[PDB]
Amino acid sequence: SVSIYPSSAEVLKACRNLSNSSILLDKCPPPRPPSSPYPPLPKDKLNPPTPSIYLENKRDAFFPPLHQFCTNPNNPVTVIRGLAGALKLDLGLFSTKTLVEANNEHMVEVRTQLLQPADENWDPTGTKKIWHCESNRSHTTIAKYAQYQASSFQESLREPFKTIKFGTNIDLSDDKKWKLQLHELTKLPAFVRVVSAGNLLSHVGHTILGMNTVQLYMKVPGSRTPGHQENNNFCSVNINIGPGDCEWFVVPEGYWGVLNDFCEKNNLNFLMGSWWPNLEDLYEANVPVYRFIQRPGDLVWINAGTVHWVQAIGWCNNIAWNVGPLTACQYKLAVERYEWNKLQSVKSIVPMVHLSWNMARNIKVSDPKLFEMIKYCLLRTLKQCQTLREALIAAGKEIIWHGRTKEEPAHYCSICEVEVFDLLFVTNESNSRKTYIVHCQDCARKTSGNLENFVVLEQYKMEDLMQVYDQFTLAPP
Ligand SMILES: O=C(O)c1ccc(O)c2ncccc12
Ligand SMILES: [Mn+2]
Ligand SMILES: [Zn+2]
Repeated sequence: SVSIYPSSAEVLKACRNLSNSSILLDKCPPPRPPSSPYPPLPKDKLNPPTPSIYLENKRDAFFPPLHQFCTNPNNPVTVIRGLAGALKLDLGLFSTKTLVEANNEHMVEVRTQLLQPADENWDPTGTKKIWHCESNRSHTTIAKYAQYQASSFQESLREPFKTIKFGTNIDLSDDKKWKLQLHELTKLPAFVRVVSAGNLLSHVGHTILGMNTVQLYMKVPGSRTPGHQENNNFCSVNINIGPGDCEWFVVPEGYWGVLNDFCEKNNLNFLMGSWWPNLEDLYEANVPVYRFIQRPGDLVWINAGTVHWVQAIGWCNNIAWNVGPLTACQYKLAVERYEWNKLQSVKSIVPMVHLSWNMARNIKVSDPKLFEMIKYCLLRTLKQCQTLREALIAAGKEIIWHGRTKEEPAHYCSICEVEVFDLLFVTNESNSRKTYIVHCQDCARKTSGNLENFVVLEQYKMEDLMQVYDQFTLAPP
């Protein structure tokens, strides 16, 4: 166990001395979208079968190799067949009828869409296949969406596209409204649980809605979730409640640069836009597509960075959340997309700096590659904080001890939405109002070169950070 990182004292001494030798190369290669993977795949390998686990007994679910099979980078997606039945999960707790009985006034975000044929997406005139996926936002209650979902089923029983409505992003975070639902999910094995010691998102220290909390989706046939990677490339878990089936389309992480280019050529934003890929385009470009059906009770594991899009075939509900395996692969993909998001001016829903410092306090990391990635992160941010701190003092500006409360979330810049760690810039008016509306350093200087209109709040004792950094060391196996 040879340590390759400077001590916190050494970092601090190097930040004071403004001649000397360097600690590290501050410059760093900026992120970019990858080129199409090498080696390329021939046409006969562009429709690969889906990695599948066939569960029969509760015991099968707790088999340790299941974990490694799902996180294997070579498996972009895994369908765990018969999960609900092997664990005797009561999916009825998530039926529309049960949900209405429990919280009939609960909010539902509604996406109004066009009912498209099979795997295709046509412009609204039925004239040509396009990538843009019309999906307009409104809001309703569980009671009113339940009513639509049920009558929709009745019209079909009886006997230029039809408009449909998709009930999405239903917040199941409140354990006093959903106690029975959330308790049922504690029956799952650790590696897919919402909360776990082995789940990086359980170390964020606060709620990230829909990632470390459960979301529900209420669907009618044709309800589409457009193409996306998960927030900061975290893995995802999804269970179909039924009674109908869902159809999944999946592209390996390695190809997201190719899909980003398809989005740009089609005048769409990869990260933030609404797009449904044309499968003939993907085929022509040698992009492999995993396509499969998720039945009621089947669990779908979306591996880190997997590009995917989904549509209901029948009437069904789904539940979903994110997990973060404690692996070098997952941490690396999360930090890369954290960096890419900054370049793109897209908010990182997972505050990777805040989270890395929490990981360093709480987790004994025994894998060298993961450990080095985390400590490198601590080093870069520790150095950034002490460098900023020095420049402020040397400029006469004062640093107000602000501290932070139990579970205080990470703060972001109200202008560019970057994470702002440790040193917060707020205007004097937002200071007194205790709206504490945070800016990053760059956005503050844009409105006040000398920071006259700004106070600087400090969240952590530098000595606290220096100690967490020095006590984060490679754990024994
Ligand atoms: O509609 C779904 O079942 C779904 C499946 C997989 C996902 O990653 C989602 N992300 C956001 C909203 C819905 C979904
Ligand atoms: Mn998703
Ligand atoms: Zn900013």
